[PDB]
Amino acid sequence: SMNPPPPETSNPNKPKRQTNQLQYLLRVVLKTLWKHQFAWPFQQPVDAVKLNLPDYYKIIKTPMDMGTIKKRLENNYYWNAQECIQDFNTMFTNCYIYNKPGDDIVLMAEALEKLFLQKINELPTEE
Ligand SMILES: Cc1cc2c(-c3ccco3)cnc(N[C@@H]3CCN(C)C[C@H]3C(=O)NC3CCCCC3)c2[nH]c1=O
Repeated sequence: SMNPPPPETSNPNKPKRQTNQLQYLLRVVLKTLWKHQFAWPFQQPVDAVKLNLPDYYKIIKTPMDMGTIKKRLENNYYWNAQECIQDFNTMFTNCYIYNKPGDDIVLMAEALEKLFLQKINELPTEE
């Protein structure tokens, strides 16, 4: 029971939608970040057990990762792009909170966040 349940990636009670913005988030934004050399620690929930970070889920109570975001986008979990943008920002913020300055995971998150902001800068207008 050492790791928490992951964030939900489906919910039969949550209304679902496709928008051009959510298609762009999957096809352009997530695709760009996912194949980056720094993506791999962010491609699934933090395994606090295997990594021996027992305080991770004592400190981080709103976990998020690109594995979860990928499944949410694939499952049409989101109603709008802003929900998905908030998930990316949660993932980056958690990294900046939990880790100390000089930690390479912070420099990796900063590089992914810079690329994230470049890609969402041209988020297309809603059709
Ligand atoms: C999201 C997340 C993941 C993560 C992972 C990981 C690796 C595979 C999956 O997850 C490892 N270590 C972390 N923190 C380290 C804590 C100890 N300091 C000294 C170095 C810290 C550090 O910078 N570690 C990195 C991990 C990636 C390779 C370079 C070293 C992580 N912190 C995070 O917020």
